[PDB]
Amino acid sequence: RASANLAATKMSECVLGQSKRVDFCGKGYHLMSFPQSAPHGVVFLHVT
Amino acid sequence: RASANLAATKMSECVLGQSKRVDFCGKGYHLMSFPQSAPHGVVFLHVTYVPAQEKNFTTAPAICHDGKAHFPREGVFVSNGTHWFVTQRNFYEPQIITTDNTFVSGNCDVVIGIVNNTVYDPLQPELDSFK
Amino acid sequence: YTSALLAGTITSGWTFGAGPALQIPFPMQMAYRFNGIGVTQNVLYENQK
Amino acid sequence: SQSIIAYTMSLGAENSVAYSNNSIAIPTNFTISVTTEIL
Amino acid sequence: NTQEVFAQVKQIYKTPPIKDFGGFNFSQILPDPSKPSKRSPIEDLLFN
Ligand SMILES: *[C@@H]1O[C@H](CO)[C@@H](O)[C@H](O)[C@H]1NC(C)=O
Ligand SMILES: *[C@@H]1O[C@H](CO)[C@@H](O)[C@H](O)[C@H]1NC(C)=O
Ligand SMILES: *[C@@H]1O[C@H](CO)[C@@H](O)[C@H](O)[C@H]1NC(C)=O
Repeated sequence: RASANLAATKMSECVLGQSKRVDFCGKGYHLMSFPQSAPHGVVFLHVT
Repeated sequence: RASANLAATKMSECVLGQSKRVDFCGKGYHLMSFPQSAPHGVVFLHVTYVPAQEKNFTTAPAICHDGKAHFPREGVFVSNGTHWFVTQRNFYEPQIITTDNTFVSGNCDVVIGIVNNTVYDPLQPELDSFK
Repeated sequence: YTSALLAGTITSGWTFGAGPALQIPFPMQMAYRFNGIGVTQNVLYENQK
Repeated sequence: SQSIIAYTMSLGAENSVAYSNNSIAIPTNFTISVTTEIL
Repeated sequence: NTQEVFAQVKQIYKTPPIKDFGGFNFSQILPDPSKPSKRSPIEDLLFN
């Protein structure tokens, strides 16, 4: 559940907008993100 | 305890200041917040900002005026069918395209899809009125 | 839901996440994202392909 | 005439937006909303 | 947890059939309509 809350925060900030927190959405200056479904999980592709 | 730490961070960010994290202080653009106390709990009221009444516009990224590409400073070029205007990104408000509203960068053959128009500075009519 | 999220991202920018979905051309969106990181947008329009 | 029904979930309303390479939607009005949240 | 990490939007969108994206090519994360599971091939590698 703790990891899922982290995932929901990442989906709400990295995908739906552009965060200025450094290294929250991967290494480098964050541009955007795309989500992909996975068995029991999610996979983010961060574009930086 | 995990919930309590989350609520503490919510108060320390959404209430004592303005946060830019989307959907951290409620759904929309966050403006401000108020707390209220409940038996063994806290209830926030987020005051947020949501736009409506959108319209259709034709756009262009840059303007080649005298062989030089003008780029808008803060906002976007729009065209309503006949003229061109600069506006900001979240409220429709047209203005005449000025030297104050754009800036010059490079040559207008590289950028894809530029649109020919005119750029009004106030300085040529200022000089020519005295002339 | 994943396909819906990708559709909203690639056609609307971040504006659908706070209200009604607005279309916007995609490299214009990329220009705004460079303006988010302190890079002036004319860097993009010279170097798109 | 009341009874119990079973159904496949509807996720939400389908909404297709007219994308182009040269079209922008700009809002004109705005509303201030207050939402509650309980922890 | 699954609902709060995924159910974040209240209209289901769709990309237009034309792909005039100025040169970007999202062919690997877009869904593929030639499969019974309308998934991107990245999702197919993840599931395999
Ligand atoms: C913009 O124009 C297109 C076609 O011209 C139309 O389908 C669409 O509904 C218009 N946008 C709005 C917000 O009405
Ligand atoms: C937008 O797409 C149309 C498709 O007919 C194309 O003719 C036009 O050149 C494109 N716009 C730009 C600025 O390239
Ligand atoms: C996108 O890339 C794939 C991988 O090579 C290619 O098969 C496809 O034709 C490309 N799509 C476009 C529109 O260029």
